[PDB]
Amino acid sequence: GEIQWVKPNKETGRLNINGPTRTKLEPSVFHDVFEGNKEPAVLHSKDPRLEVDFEQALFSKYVGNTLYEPDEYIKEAALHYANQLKQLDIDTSQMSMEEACYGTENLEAIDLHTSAGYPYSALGIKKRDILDSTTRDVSKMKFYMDKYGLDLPYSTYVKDELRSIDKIKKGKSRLIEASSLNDSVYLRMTFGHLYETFHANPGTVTGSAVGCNPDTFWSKLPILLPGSLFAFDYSGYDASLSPVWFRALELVLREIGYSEEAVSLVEGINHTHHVYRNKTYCVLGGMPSGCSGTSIFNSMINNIIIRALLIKTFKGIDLDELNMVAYGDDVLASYPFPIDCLELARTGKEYGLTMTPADKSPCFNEVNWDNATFLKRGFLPDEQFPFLIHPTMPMKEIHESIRWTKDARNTQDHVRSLCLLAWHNGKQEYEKFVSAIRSVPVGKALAIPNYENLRRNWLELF
RNA sequence: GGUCUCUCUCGU
RNA sequence: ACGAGAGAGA
Ligand SMILES: Nc1ccn([C@@H]2O[C@H](COP(=O)(O)OP(=O)(O)OP(=O)(O)O)[C@@H](O)[C@H]2O)c(=O)n1
Ligand SMILES: [Mg+2]
Ligand SMILES: [Mg+2]
Ligand SMILES: [Zn+2]
Repeated sequence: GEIQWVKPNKETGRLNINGPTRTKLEPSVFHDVFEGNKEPAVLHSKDPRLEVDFEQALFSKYVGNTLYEPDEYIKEAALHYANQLKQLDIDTSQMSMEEACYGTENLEAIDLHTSAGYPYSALGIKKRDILDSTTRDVSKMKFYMDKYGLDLPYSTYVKDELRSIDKIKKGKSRLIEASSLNDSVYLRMTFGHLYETFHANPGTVTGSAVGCNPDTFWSKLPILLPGSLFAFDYSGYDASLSPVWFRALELVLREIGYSEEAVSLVEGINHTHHVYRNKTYCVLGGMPSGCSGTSIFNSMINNIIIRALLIKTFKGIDLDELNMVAYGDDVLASYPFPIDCLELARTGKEYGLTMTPADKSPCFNEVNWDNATFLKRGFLPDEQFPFLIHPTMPMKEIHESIRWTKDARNTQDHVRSLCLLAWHNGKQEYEKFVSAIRSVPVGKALAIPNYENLRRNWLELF
């Protein structure tokens, strides 16, 4: 991805979009009980913690575009992936606006607790003023689609979240592109059935982990992914995507049966307009992260990416022996022979992609179940039943979360959630985490889950 | 102050 | 089942 132009809002006639500049994150009562190295991300340009210009740091992620049209590796890759998807028999028919707005069994309803985007957000119009859970009224929605139409600009806000100190010093906060409700609706109508299929089928046919539940999914993955593991990270995936991957996405969609009107919508996320503050800017390439389908399309593109890299980097690849599961840019994959990722990475560079050793190691090492991670979790066989696999969120990560809150009112819920993540690491580590939580007055006021209950509730899932 | 997923909690 | 809230992940 690459910023094509920037114009003031006077010149484009776009309403300014300003977001908050103060973090809602405050240190929790456990801040000094656990060690951690993250803080609230830089939200404002005059943040004393800065060491670089903010805005230039924020937008440096648009590293530019290499390929615009599919070469022959990418084509072959798209087709292999699309043929794989066909057995799922995705219903390419348009989803009704009522189902799109208000949801189904395999698609959650549009979030009514979340902004409505351009232009409503500047007009004081919330999602709740157009949609109603109980009514399932679609009438005002239709009315607004007509008034403001589609392809409305994304609103750019900075994400309020904890970031490692290095990224705070270097102003590398993340940006989210707040969709217009109109585009969300329309994209859900076009692909809601695809969404439903993906959510209902995490695994190696979708090649996706969206919809997965780590407690139960981590036990399938060594069966789903037989042979030699490989994995890596992308640096700035969404923005690093060149238009070719959107061309590629299109070919997959066509091949599984989408109408050209349906397929045409891809170009409207490949080429987007964004309002950040008082300006309008144009982005060519790059997933507008915040659009409907972000996760699924990233996952799909990722599947295309992996195949294309493999048959370009190596001789005699059999794509049919490829297994992979993607969650956006997060990948875990296997093949009957070990795959050298340093070379995949060299090839990816030519495509504008930046690929780094699993977990930000210094170098590309062997990936095995003992050191693999996916969705930040490790893989740890249960000592009693070794075919049942724990997803292990590292305690260091759990320590970062607990040291802050955005509202201490919900402390109880927060610590409980962490415990649900922590116990997988084992009895000894878990009680250590609990005893440290207990070491402080608020901590002694909290209901903390009993370990063996957690374990036995885990086992009962199977 | 986005798209989504998973899980938990509290209600009726 | 329907409502509200939270955490986590991409
Ligand atoms: N809160 C998030 C996090 C991630 N993503 C999507 O998932 C991809 C991968 O996210 P991640 O690997 O966690 O971050 P990067 O964007 O690769 O890294 P950076 O922090 O450098 O931007 C992104 O490209 C983005 O499209 C997202 O939509 N929302
Ligand atoms: Mg990445
Ligand atoms: Mg990973
Ligand atoms: Zn443009």
